[PDB]
Amino acid sequence: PVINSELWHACAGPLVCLPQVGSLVYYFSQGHSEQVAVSTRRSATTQVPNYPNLPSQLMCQVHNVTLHADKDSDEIYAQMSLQPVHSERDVFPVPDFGMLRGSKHPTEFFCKTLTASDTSTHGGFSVPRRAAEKLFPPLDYSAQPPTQELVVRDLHENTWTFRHIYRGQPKRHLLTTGWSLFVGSKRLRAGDSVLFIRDEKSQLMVGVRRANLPSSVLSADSMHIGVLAAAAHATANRTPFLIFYNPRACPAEFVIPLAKYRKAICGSQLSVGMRFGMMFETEDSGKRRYMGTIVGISDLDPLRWPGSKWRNLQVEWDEPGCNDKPTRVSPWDIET
Amino acid sequence: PVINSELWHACAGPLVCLPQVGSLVYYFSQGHSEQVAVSTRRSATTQVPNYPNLPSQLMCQVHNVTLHADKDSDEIYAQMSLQPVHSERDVFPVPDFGMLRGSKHPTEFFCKTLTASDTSTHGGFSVPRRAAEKLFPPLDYSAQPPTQELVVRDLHENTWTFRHIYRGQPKRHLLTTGWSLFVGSKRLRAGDSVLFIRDEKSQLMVGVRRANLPSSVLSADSMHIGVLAAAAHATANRTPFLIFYNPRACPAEFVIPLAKYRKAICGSQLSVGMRFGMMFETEDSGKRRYMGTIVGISDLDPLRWPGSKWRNLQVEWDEPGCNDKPTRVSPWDIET
Ligand SMILES: [Cl-]
Ligand SMILES: [Cl-]
Ligand SMILES: [Cl-]
Ligand SMILES: [Cl-]
Repeated sequence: PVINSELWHACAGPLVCLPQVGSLVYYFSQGHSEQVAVSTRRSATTQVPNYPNLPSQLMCQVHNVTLHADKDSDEIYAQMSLQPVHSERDVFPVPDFGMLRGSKHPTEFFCKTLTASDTSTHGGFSVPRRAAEKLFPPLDYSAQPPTQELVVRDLHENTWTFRHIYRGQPKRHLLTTGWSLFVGSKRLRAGDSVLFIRDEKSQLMVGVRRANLPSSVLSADSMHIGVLAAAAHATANRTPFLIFYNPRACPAEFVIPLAKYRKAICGSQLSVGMRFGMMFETEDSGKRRYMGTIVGISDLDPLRWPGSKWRNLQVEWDEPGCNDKPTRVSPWDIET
Repeated sequence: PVINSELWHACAGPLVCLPQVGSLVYYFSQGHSEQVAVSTRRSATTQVPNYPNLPSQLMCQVHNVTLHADKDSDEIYAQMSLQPVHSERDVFPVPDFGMLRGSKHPTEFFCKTLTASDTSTHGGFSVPRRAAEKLFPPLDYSAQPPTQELVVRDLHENTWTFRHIYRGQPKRHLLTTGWSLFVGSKRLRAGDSVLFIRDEKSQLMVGVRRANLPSSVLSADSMHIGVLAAAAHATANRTPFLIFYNPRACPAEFVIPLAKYRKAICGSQLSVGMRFGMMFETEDSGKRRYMGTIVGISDLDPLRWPGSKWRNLQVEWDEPGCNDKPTRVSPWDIET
């Protein structure tokens, strides 16, 4: 049974764009370690060894990309198989990878943070008008309650019926019967998000994000050492290595399409003082451009990773707000 | 709040004997990988790199041993901090480690596989006579039901009262009220084991073993590579590295006290044709000696680990039974 790519993408976030299979990429060991530190709640220790043969940006070809979701937690991540390429001799032509499909977000969707009344025993889930009119089939507004049943599929192949009703003073679109069963069964709370989409097959699907336990196989350090050693050993032998990317836990993508890297680096010219826009995901899974200024250009970590493009742009924001946005970003993160 | 060492040891198994803090040990990277393969359901890949500086038996000093248990699963394991020592200069004297306590099993205990009637809504838990008389306070056998309430502590600091009753035709010691609450709350099934002990403080405690989900942080390979790289990097720098040992999942101890290694190796003399006894844990957490014959003495893995003492004795058993016992063992596993 095959995992729904679009719902996976809706859940992943609007800015998530995965490398295509068969494509060249740059793999940034520092970005990898960052994702591991999040998962490990502890940062990459000072001791992790030197790998002289492992560059800060390792050109690979994508052997495979697969999409995963956990049925109890709703954790999602992609597994990518990357082979480092040192010359054209290391590069499988793209046809050798068979037919590929795009990694696309659904164009019809909505996403909402759950309120307290979305999760209360009575009250139901309130749907915004435009979302109900775009995503649900049209109601018979002459019915004494206008109402219908929606059959919705989740990312784990389970089906759920929700009663969709239009009532109240003022009238509101609500999901009632079956909604509280979903909330109960999945242990959703206020603060979590729920998303509805139509996929390419016009299937009505539903996805979940959860707001805000250590491994007892390997120490945090060994996991951090293993990240580095697997890449260094793959580089030496030109063998495939498998990375995981969790787009809800990962602070920044660390597998960067060559085309994206080139547009940002090779052609461009960046300076301290420069103005720039960076896209951020918004609460309803939209995108919003935030402006700032480059205030420095320098190595994130001059000792371990000299000259690394990873997070080498020190930036300040026009609207810092709660000091939400990162103080360092990478050249491929900005537009101008 | 401090984890009960004896109950931890009762749960761990009768043959489990951990290295003392401050002590010298040999660390067997191959044994480590074996434990990781169990946890990973996939074995150490062919590709894991050569580490010329990492010997098959790495002398370390034990910096620390701590005991852990998971409250939902009842998984238990120990974390050991090991520093490789290359000369006497690398060795902290033992007093520098402060007061140490022994790692001892409780002398008063019992363990039972749960039956179907141990887990049925009625029926209760049947306790063997000798176990009830040794572990529970004496009953008033003149009472119309002889009965008492036992206050029992689990490994996670939770308290449980069980009603202990003596009734039936024939009379049986049973745990009734509160037992089914325990079974329900902990999701125990027939096949799982339950253990009761008195600790050093004469506290009545209860432990659980369960009969018969992959990491999405790091690939199986990287975890296997990390095991090797952490040890090799600790060896080069003489720095501490932290290993986990799960005694219910680990096929053989891979951190071997120097004293145990020496008795088995340095003094001894082993031959093909030789008879030997090896201890195995029994169902009621007793120990049973099994006899066999050494049928070969040779490297487990001559290519990657030449001359390694790890699982270098090929053995046949007097009673193979279901082909339960390992076909290779290590010199420190046998007596003669
Ligand atoms: Cl490095
Ligand atoms: Cl380039
Ligand atoms: Cl090796
Ligand atoms: Cl020795």
